[PDB]
Amino acid sequence: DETVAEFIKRTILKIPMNELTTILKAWDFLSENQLQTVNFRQRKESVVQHLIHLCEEKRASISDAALLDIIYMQFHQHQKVWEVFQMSKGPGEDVDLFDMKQFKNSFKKILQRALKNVTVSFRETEENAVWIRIAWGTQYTKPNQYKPTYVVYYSQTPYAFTSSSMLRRNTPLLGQALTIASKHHQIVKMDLRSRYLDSLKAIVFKQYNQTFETHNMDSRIIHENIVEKERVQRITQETFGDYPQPQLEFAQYKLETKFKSSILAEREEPLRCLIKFSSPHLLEALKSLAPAGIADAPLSPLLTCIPNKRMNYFKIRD
Amino acid sequence: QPLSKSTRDHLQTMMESVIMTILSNSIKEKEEIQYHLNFLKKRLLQQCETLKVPPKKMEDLTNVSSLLNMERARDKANEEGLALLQEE
Amino acid sequence: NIVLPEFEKTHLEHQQRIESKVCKAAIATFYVNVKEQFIKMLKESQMLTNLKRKNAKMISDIE
Repeated sequence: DETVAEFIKRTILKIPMNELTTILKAWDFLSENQLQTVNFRQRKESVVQHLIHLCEEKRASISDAALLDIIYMQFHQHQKVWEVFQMSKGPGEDVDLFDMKQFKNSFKKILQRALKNVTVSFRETEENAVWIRIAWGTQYTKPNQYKPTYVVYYSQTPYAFTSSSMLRRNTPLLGQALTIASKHHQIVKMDLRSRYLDSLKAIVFKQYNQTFETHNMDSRIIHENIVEKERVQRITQETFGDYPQPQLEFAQYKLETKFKSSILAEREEPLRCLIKFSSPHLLEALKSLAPAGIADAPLSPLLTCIPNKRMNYFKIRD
Repeated sequence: QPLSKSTRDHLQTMMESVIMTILSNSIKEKEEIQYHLNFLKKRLLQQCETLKVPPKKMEDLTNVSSLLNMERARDKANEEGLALLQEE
Repeated sequence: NIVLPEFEKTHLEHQQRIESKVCKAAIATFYVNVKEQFIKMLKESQMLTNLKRKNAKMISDIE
């Protein structure tokens, strides 16, 4: 139909021209002999129109477009905000025997019996990763191809990543489907949201630190307070380590603590506050605060426990 | 309150169409019968203008069949979904 | 629903003037045609409104 062609055209237009050949090679839908016929030296619009002509000449379904969208999204994976989930199982359950076909069938059937019109697309890729693209819909509307939902699952692990696009009205349904298909008992949402998927992967699996130990100049200038400088350097090195820090860009704190300082001495109510830290590369600017003289030598634990406690949003009471 | 002009022009164009389709089969006594038809059509339009009816709101009638078909499809889909949910 | 009796008695208030057989036949034909059109239009309007409200009720119930 025309909707499929329009969706394919929009997807191709979204794809950059320099890496277009790689995307089409990875898609592996059109035959190889049909690729060299199109000249990529001309304008982008002419190439896009020619590819639309070729794909319309052949019988193209919506599955191919969904697979192309999945490939593009996993090649970019930085245009959306990702959230994490944690999954828990009973102590009396033995280790599960994971199977691809059973998981796919259960996940498809849960949504097919819950809703009526819904599109599901699967892609199994290396390091044991499963990408699921879901186009939502209901009984009285057709599935929407403009607001998809992306889910990344790791086999035999209690963690799953999701893209926060439109699931806010169907988040419990998605959680139930995930916890039923993979044979788990409870699902919870962790307070960890970020735009970089690799940083979340490193933090959740706590594999960001791989430093392992095994056996296998102007003397006329006098720097005073040198002992303080060496002490603060040692403290910073011990607290923040030496490994490259993961890349984060946001942190949020909520405070409900009392004010203690003559001033508001008789007040018995807390001082409600909300604080946001924003930076292109967090966890590295904070490392340079102590040497710059802006903060004290030992930083507050609320700022040096972001990767250890695996949280991004904090709430503090008295 | 008199009705809107949309239904008035709708009625007048249906009258024009029916007059044309009944005149297409006429062979004898051509011009006087169509003059009388136009006169009675104008008289009916005047009578409708002078009449009173509580107001009602809707849109153009050219999209009745498509809306009815999509409403039937939506009704069937909702009914089957509700039946499945109730059985579950 | 109120203009319908008026348009119904328009028939026999027009019958008292014309007397030609072919004109009478034509009058009756397009009169019954427009009456059928009016009835079908009103029924379609009512059932359209009923279907719309029923669809709204069912979508609310399923959600």
